[PDB]
Amino acid sequence: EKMSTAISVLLAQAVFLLLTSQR
Amino acid sequence: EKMSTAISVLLAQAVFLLLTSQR
Amino acid sequence: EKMSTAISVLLAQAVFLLLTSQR
Amino acid sequence: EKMSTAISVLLAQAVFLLLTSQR
Amino acid sequence: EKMSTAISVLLAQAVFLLLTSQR
Repeated sequence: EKMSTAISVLLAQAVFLLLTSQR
Repeated sequence: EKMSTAISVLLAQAVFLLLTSQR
Repeated sequence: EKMSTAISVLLAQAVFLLLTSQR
Repeated sequence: EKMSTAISVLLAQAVFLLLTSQR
Repeated sequence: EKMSTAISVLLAQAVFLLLTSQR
């Protein structure tokens, strides 16, 4: 579950930069 | 699972402020 | 897992209204 | 877990049509 | 869980191309 929460976190920042460009 | 649902919740609000700027 | 799928569902509609405003 | 991955898939397409309108 | 993280990854890229068009 450790590497599983680390992989989901990566995609998390991927969505962050998303709102950054659209915002 | 407690801290796991608390970490996902944080990102949840992160997406909320997202629709706020785009909306 | 029941309340866990009910909490994720709530955020689900939260994203729905999101595409509604942006769409 | 079967119906759990089928419920998440539904929301998946819900987000797809989202990028479709915004794109 | 292996095929489960591979199915979620697919949708991941699905959201990526999303910010690409909107950005």
